Amino acid sequence: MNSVTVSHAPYTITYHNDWEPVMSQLVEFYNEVASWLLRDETSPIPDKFFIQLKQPLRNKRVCVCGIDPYPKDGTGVPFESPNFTKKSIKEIASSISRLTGVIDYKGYNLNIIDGVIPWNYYLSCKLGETKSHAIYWDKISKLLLQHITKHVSVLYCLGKTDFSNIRAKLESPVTTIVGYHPAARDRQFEKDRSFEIINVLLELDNKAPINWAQGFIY
Amino acid sequence: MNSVTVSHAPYTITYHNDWEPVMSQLVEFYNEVASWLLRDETSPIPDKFFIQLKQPLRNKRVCVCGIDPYPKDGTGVPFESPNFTKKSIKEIASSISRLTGVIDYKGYNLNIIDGVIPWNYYLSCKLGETKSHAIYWDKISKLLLQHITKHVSVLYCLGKTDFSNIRAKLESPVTTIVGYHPAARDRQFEKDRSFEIINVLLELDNKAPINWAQGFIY
Repeated sequence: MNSVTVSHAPYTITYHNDWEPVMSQLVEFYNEVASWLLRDETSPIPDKFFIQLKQPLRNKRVCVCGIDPYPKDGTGVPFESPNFTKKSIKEIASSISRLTGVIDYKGYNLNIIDGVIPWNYYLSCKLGETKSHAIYWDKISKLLLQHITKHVSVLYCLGKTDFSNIRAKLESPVTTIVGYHPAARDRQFEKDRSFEIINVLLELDNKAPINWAQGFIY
Repeated sequence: MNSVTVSHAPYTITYHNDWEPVMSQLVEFYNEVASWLLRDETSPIPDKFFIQLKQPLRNKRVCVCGIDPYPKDGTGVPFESPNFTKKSIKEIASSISRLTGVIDYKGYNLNIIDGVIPWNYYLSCKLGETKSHAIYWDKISKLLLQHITKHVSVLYCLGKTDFSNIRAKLESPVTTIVGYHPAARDRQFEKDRSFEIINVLLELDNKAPINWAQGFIY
């Protein structure tokens, strides 16, 4: 329910209390960097950069992480495609379809699953250009994900090349799976079994499995 | 297939070629520590410290790991007991018995199972005293276990407090199960299902499951 003020837009970052220990450095890092990322039209729009910090962490046990938001139409919620038009979320839905048995669905959202926090490593990109805002988010991205890894039990990063070394230089002993990106060659995400692997790993850490079918929209 | 020399007992170390990239550093690290180890009566006897290094690595997909050798009668082969007298191995055998359904047996050896390498983290202890040579093996143990984790896909560690922060310094993408010690109180190892979970993880990673009944001696 709290909010701190930055000096570049969105000027205000409203956050859940679970994010308090980090919010201080976020202001320092953001004010040093914002002017570069605000130069271009961004995905998402700046008023949506940080709306994911409204999500509690205490109840989360898995983090599903992609490298940066969609090249276009980023909503401020990682992976979200309201009208179910984006490939990655469509492919994620297909895997969960073949796992759970649900075939009749109109959409899928990772932001409505208990114990799961969808996350973008970088929080913005120049419109239509993936990873364009990497060097700008660099410090912030490390800062924020480290805080997430203090709460979650399993970190699931999508993209072998994307999360190549970043997961190792993250500096946490959190169980991590680096699976294929939904856009990978030779149907590698379709063969990918990470969602099944997550639930097995969670049982080892004495945590309840993720009900992946909860993301479905009818 | 080859052999290297050291300044202290056992003076000669025969190793499988899969260990080669690590043998150079082993000789160096051993030469600066051996005197601490050979000062006491050790389990196993110095001529048996490295006999597990004759085991190949490429064909191994599971590592079953204990903290150090048996307080007494250590053979150099981790977990092994010639006359089936040791508590750890008998409890391990009982666990495998209740899974596979095999009821009649005279012994059990983890060394004779395809795709499994039994491993003692520290390679010796002062006769009778568990974990007494921990700091002397530290550098070597980390070195060797990291080389092991570059081959196997699931690392199974037995002992909750023993492997607490030895998991925290993972520095490896390897799936790690830290299960109960066979000698744990209140029948915790009997209820422990890690042996089942290993094959489930192996099947998810697209690897041949472990046939555990190969360990039996009749």
